[PDB]
Amino acid sequence: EVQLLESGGGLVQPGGSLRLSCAASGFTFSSYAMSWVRQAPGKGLEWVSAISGSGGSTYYADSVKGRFTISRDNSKNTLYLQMNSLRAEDTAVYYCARDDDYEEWPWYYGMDVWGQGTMVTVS
Amino acid sequence: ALTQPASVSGSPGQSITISCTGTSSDIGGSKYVSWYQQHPGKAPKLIIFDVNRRPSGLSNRFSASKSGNTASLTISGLQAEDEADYYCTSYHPTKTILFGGGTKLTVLA
Amino acid sequence: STLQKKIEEIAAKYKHSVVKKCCYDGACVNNDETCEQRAARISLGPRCIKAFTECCVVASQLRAN
Repeated sequence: EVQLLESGGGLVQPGGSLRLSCAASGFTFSSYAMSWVRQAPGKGLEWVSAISGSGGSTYYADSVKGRFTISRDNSKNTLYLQMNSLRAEDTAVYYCARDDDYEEWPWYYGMDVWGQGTMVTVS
Repeated sequence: ALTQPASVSGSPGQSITISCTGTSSDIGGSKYVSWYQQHPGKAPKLIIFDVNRRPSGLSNRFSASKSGNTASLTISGLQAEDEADYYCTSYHPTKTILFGGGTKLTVLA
Repeated sequence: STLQKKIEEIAAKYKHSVVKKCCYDGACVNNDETCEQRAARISLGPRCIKAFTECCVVASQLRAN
């Protein structure tokens, strides 16, 4: 029923730019916060960015603050990540995921739907 | 990051417990800690826990608990398909979302 | 199955998969214990208890018919 699918991944030179997108089906997109999470080859998961259902709140990891911009088009069930000033450290598989409401902490239940991942190589 | 052991292992039918330790600001402030399972070449998947108990008192295959700054995932009645990487996560008021470094679970003969 | 339809309708009101699962578990048949007895034992928080309870009570009412 619920599906997420990323696209926009590819090879890019350091200092370059790239735009990822994530399309969603099976749920009311605007009811859910969405996140981007990345995983470098053979490494662990690192949270990158999140955006509230309405788009009114955004959150970024320290390592991408000022370079990455998250957004969503609720009329098209689409999430975006604009990545600028890319460096080799940014090389990873990028996943979009459907997140829980951070306002529900201390009962935060995690990311319940994940895409397939798109590979970004900065070299 | 949250701290997990690098790897754990056991044989079919055994029970394994993976720990996850954070700070007072993340796991410490959480009443529930979420876990993910990642098979090789696949996206992570949220581990969904059963709320119903089995009639004999047999442990559920996947269960979790937490106390203070530490959380634990227990996998009992271990099966070959449980071979995977496991990640805990937590909300954090300034870092937003933290992950553990991951634990590789091997199912032996 | 109208039972399955009604339970899916209720679960559709809850957002997170964890909470939806709490509803489906609630609807599961148990003839040794009440919804209240089963719900007292839930460790996954108020959101889960709410869904579990609603689905448990509705499933019980339906099956009584």
